[PDB]
Order: sequence, then structure tokens, then C-alpha cells
Amino acid sequence: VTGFGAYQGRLVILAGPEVCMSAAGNPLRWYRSTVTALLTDDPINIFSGAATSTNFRHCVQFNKDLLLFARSCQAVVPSSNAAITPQTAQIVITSGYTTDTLAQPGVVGRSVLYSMPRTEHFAGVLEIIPSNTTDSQYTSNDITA
Amino acid sequence: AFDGSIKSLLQGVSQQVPRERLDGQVSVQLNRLSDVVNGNRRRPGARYLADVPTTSQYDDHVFASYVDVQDTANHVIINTETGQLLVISEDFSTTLHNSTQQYLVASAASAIQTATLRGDLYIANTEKAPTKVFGSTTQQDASVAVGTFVWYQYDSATSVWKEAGAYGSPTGFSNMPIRISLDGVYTVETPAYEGRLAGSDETNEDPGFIDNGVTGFGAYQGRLVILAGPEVCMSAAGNPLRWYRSTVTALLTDDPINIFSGAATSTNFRHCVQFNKDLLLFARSCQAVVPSSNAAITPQTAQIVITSGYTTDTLAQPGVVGRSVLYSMPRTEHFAGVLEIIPSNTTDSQYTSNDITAHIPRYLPGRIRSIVSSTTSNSSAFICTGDSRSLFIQDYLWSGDEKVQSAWHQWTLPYPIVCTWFVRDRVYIGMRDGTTILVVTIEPQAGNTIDSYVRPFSDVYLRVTITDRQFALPTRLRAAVGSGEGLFITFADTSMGGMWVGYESIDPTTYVVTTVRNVPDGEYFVGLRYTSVLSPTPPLVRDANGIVIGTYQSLLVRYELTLKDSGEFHAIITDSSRTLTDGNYSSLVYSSTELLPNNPTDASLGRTIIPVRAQAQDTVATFEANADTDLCILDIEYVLQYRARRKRI
Amino acid sequence: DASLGRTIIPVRAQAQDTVATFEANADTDLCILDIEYVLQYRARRKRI
Repeated sequence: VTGFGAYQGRLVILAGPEVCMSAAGNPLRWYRSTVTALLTDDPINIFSGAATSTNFRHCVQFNKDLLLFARSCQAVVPSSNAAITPQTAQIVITSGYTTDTLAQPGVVGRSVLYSMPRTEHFAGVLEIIPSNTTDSQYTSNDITA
Repeated sequence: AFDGSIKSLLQGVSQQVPRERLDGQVSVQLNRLSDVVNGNRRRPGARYLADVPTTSQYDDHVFASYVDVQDTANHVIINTETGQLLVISEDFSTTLHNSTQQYLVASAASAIQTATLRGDLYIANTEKAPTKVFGSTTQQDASVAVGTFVWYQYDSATSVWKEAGAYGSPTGFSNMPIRISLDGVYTVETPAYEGRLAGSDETNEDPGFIDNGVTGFGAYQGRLVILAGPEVCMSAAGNPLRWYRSTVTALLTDDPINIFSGAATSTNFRHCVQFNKDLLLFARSCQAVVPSSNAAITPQTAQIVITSGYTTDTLAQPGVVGRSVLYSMPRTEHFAGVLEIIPSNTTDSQYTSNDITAHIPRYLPGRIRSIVSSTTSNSSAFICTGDSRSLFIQDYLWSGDEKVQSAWHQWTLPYPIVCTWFVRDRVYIGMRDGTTILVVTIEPQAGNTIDSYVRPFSDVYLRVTITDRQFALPTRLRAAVGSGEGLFITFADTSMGGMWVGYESIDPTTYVVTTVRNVPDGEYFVGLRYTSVLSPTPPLVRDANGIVIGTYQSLLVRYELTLKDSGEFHAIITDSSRTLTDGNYSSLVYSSTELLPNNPTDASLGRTIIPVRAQAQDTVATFEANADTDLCILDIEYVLQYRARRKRI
Repeated sequence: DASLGRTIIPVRAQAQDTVATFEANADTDLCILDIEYVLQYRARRKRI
């Protein structure tokens, strides 16, 4: 377990390149309850991959989505017009900034801050803001150059 | 007479006529930096780290990358001639794996590709083709019966009726990509891929990559991706070993998928990148994307769509710089270019491409062979096949939704360059000294001190101790000094740190060096020299509306230079047919408290003046410096003599 | 403390080759509303 959080009434446990979610409103259920069919409310797990490697470390909800942070890439879990189900969950990469993973990101109402390394002995900061004229879309800026 | 000032010096080189150059562009830059905040100063020196335990005779038979295990990051090095695989620690202190692999033999280091899906790193060689293999089986023309579509086999061991594909079906593959573990022990093993278990040739066809071979590799949505020219193949969801459809009684969402493509002439996809939530495909004369949706990709919704028609090249893998992606294009038979693609922000997947090298159509020799990204310092690096001893840089900056800086310039190094890669806020460079490989790094955004020592202005420098005005020349510099390279020595400690010292002789048999008189025993650096040429652009006269006038009726009198810190440098001014000015200049005077014995010879602020006396635009100016002192230019001013004799209208 | 006032400081040196600092470590505040200077610069040729 390399992370922890909640989303859509489901506990979330990060396991590196995988994301695990419990049953809807039941934090004690992690295995699928019945095999006679496929139930919407049963737990769900979803996989991810990249060119070198990925290891998600933190999660934040913010603009109706769920954000995932790693060293060399960033991903999001898209929302939809229907509650997440085992047949629609997915992870998609969105950017390629290099960052650090010692400090949990913070939220200041209209933006989210996460740190990056400048050199061996100095640090930086980045900021991410959402678009206002469409669905989930993000852009990041450097505010300590 | 009138005066003036050049606006800035932060837009790199250009090759247009002076009438059209944008503000800030210069004519020549070499071994300089386009740094903001600090100005246009010289680059730092390259530091020596270690030598990789391998050998090579050619400049392009080496591949390098990195992989992460737990909290550690490790380097991956592959030699493509003898087929060797190496894994090293982040500090080059220990070797974690070393073995030979006959599968990794290829002509050049551009055929290797990698991907990671669950817990292993896969390596693919695009120069080799897989083939089907048939194993011994008990099936008979183990009776087989057909229901109804579905085929069944009878297992006489337990009397069950298990499914089976058909008679004569394959049971595996050969020449497939190898796999490496990442659990912490680095095991290498060829995985066992599955043959057909259900379905016949008319309902479970070949994956498609059997015939066209493998021309690419990548991962997407937890599925391995194998490009087979005009086709794209994907494995099962979370199962890299499954390529055929598992069952025929129905159609399962999680089973593999293949999708076809076509065009007016031909298509052959070669590379893939994820970027803005989609998957991008690159080819010579067209580009395509695999659209995302509100539901996970399924066999009943996958498609490929063309989006643009730019002509590009396919030797170098595209790079990502956070907000954009770079891929190369050919300019002409002997020069290259670059293109950039950025996503839209007010809708779903939409892309637009721009050309960002139209103003330098003859600055990049040959074909681009590599692309590197350093988002931690806002720069990028390119390697060209036309010259193996130079590295081309770019510097960019962003503000809101606007791009402000596109500086270009060139560097040079004493040895041929082999490969480059980026790991955790540094860029590494490998060079071929004889048949051995070295490793050096350049960090422009670092201070002036490294662990109580002052960094020198030299390349591939090492630390050494001097006793009785003698020491032994390190091995890795004997070849360079023997071919004209200039040996350079500097102080390493105390107040006099960074100052030049000289030598008197080198013994041909033992390579012992004797220094100049009166140097005390202590620590010292040793390295090589380089030059830092620069050349401004001639001034111009511009009226109220911005039009240019007096190109043949103006005369230049003088230059004024303001320097934040510098020593003596060298300036040459020449005309169409003769030299005008020449000689050394400096900003440190005999009455400045900065000039003391046992202290560096630099001035914190000063000025210099240079006479020209010639036609403004028929001139060339250069400033050189190849010593231990910096050269930082803050501003430039001139005196212009122009006299209009009629009103304007 | 004074509700409003002013202070004057002489420098007499090159403009950019200077460093200025203001310290206060006592029970009184230090609120700076504005800063003004006197500059001596004299051009001797027109500009163009």
C-alpha cells in the first residue's frame, strides 16, 4: 500500500501502478461477492502502464475528478454522467512534468500546489488550474522560476 | 551624432537578413547560455563521473535509459553489437546485472524499445520477426466434435469435454520480446506466450503482426501494444501473455483487439505516445490518433482516424516537454528541422502543429538522431548525424497561454558523443575515449561551489594532489592532450581558488608533469579548455512607423559594453575587405581595489569601449574568451552618425 | 510614535553599485508607505 484516500463513497488503496476500490458504501468488502453475475456495486481494480514505470503516491479530488501524482507523469480518473462501474473505470495520462513525492499536494480553493526539484540542493513549486469552458481539462504553470 | 542601445540578447541565433530579425536575436552563439536573470554568460564545465564497463568502436551501437525500483532509480545500458545488457546503480558504484543476450543483436541502437505493464520491463527489437511453432499434441483428425461455431475436445483422463481451437493450431511463438523482473532481484527470462485455445481460423484469426513484423512497441490502458505497420495489435486487459481470443461461445470485452487502417498511398506507424489522454501514432506523410471515450476501450469501439498531413522523418523517437511534443522533419537532403504539437484547451481531443525552425534552414546538419527533455531546467537537447562532436540546445519559457523564448545555440566537446539520458534533475552524456565509454554531466543552474571547492572552467576535470611541483597525468586525458587539446590547471581551495596555473614539461615515457615555480602543496583540478565565441547583430535605423531606412547611408563609430563580471577578452572587427580593430580589452583598471595579489582578477562592474569607424551593416564583430574568467554581458550601446537632408512624406 | 512623518538619507554614489537595508528590533512598528529619490543624470547627445 503506497497511498490512501476516498472517492465516490469508496475507499481507495494505491498499490503502485494499480488502483483498488472497495464496494459501494462498504469499506470491509474487497473481493467480488457473487459469481452468478457481475454487480455494479462490487469492488473494482484497474491497471496502468507507461514507457518506463509508474508509481502513484497521492490523490486529490478537486474538480470533480480524482487526480494521481507520480514522478514523471500525471493521470486522472474521468467522471461521467453515470456512477463509476466496473465496465467503465479507466486511467489516462495527461502531462509529463517531473516532480517530487515527499510532500502531499495542497489545495487553495481555485488551484492545487505540488513541489518539484530544481537541483540537488534546492526546490521549486508548480500550480495547476482547471479550464472553465469545457469538461475536465487542466494546465500547469511554474511560479518560482 | 546619435546614440542607442540593443534591446536584449535572449533569443538565440538566427539566419535571416538583418532587416527582418526579431528583437533579441543574435548572429552567432557557441558555448554560451541564454540564461534569464543572470544574463548571457558562459556555460559551466563538464564534470567527470565514471566509465561504463563496456567497449565499442562505433558512435551509434549504444542505448541508454532508466527504470525505477521501489525508492531507487537505476540505469539501463544495452550494447547492440555484441548484445549485452547492463544495470547499474544511480551513482555508478555497483553493477546489479550483467549478461549476454543473442536476441538483442541489431545494426543500430534505434531498433530498441521498452514498455512496462504489471511487474516487469519488456524489451522489443524491431529488426526481428516472430514465427509460429507447433508442438506435439494428442489430437486426432482425443476425439474432436463440433457443437452449435464451438469446438470441443474429450479428455480421456477425466471424461470432461474441454474446449480446443482446432487441429493444427499453433501452441506458441518464437523471437518474441524478452522480459525482465522488477521485484528486486533482476531476473531475465523469455515468457511463454499462448497459442490458440478456442476458435478456428475463420473465427480467431492471426494477430496480424505475424506477417508485417513488429515495427513498434508501447503500452496503453493496461494493454501491451505492438505496431505491425498499418495495423495495431493489443493484448488482453492486464494479461500480456494473451494475444488470441480466449473463448468463442461469446464476445468478451477483455479479449485482445486488432484494428486496421488505410490511406491513399500507404501507412507505416513507427512510434507511439500517450500525452493528452489519447494515443498518438506517427508516420511519414500522415498522423493518426486513437480517440478516448467515456467508457473503457472495447473490441466494438476501437478505431483509427487520420488528423493531419505533415511530412516528417522516422529515425528519432518523439519527446515530451510537459505541455508539448516534438518530432523532427527533413528540410532538405542535408539539413533537418523540428515541429511542435500542442493540444486545445476549450474542447475534447483537438490538436494543431507549428513549425518552430523556419528561420534557421541550414543550422542543423544531417538527420536528427535523438531528442531529450529537461522540464526541470526548461531546455532540450538534440544529436545530429552530420557532426558527432556538437550538441544543439533550446531554451523555452511559458507565460499563461503564450510562449516567449525560443533560444537556439550550439555546444562542443572534446570527444565524440554517443548517447544522452535524463534521470532526476540531471542530464548525462557518454563519450568514446578510444574504445571505452565515459560519463559527464553539465548543470547550468548550480552554484559556484561544489563541496567546499570552486568549480573550474574546464571540461572533464578531475581532482588530484600536487607534491614537490610534480604529479602524474590522469589516464583519461592522455589521448586528448596528444591530439592538440589544451591542458588546463586551476587552484582548488583557499582564497586563490579558481586561478590559473601553468606547466613546463611532460615526460614522454612516464607522463609526469612539472608545474611553474612557487605553487604550494595541496589540492588542484585538471582539465581541458574551450572557447565561448559570441557575435552581435549590426544596428539599424528605424523611423516612427517602424520602417527601416539608411541601410547604405549610415556609419558606425563605437560600441559600449557593460559587464557584470569579467576579465580580459579578445575582440576582432572586420570589414568587407580589411581588418579595422584587434587586440585585448579588459574592465579591470590599476586603481581598483579588486586587483590584489593572491586574489582572482575580476571586476564586479565596469565598462569597455571599442572603435569601429566604418559602414554600419558591412561589419562583423566577435568576442572570444578561453580562460578562467567569466564574460557576462548586461547591455550594449553604440554611437551612430546619420544625417537626413530632406523631410519625409 | 508619530502618526505621519518623513526621513531623508544621503548616498552620493553610483546608482546600481549600492546596497541598502533598514532594521528594527524594538517595540515600535515600521510601516513604509512610499519611497522617493533624487537622481543626477545628464545626456549630452540626442537619441535616435
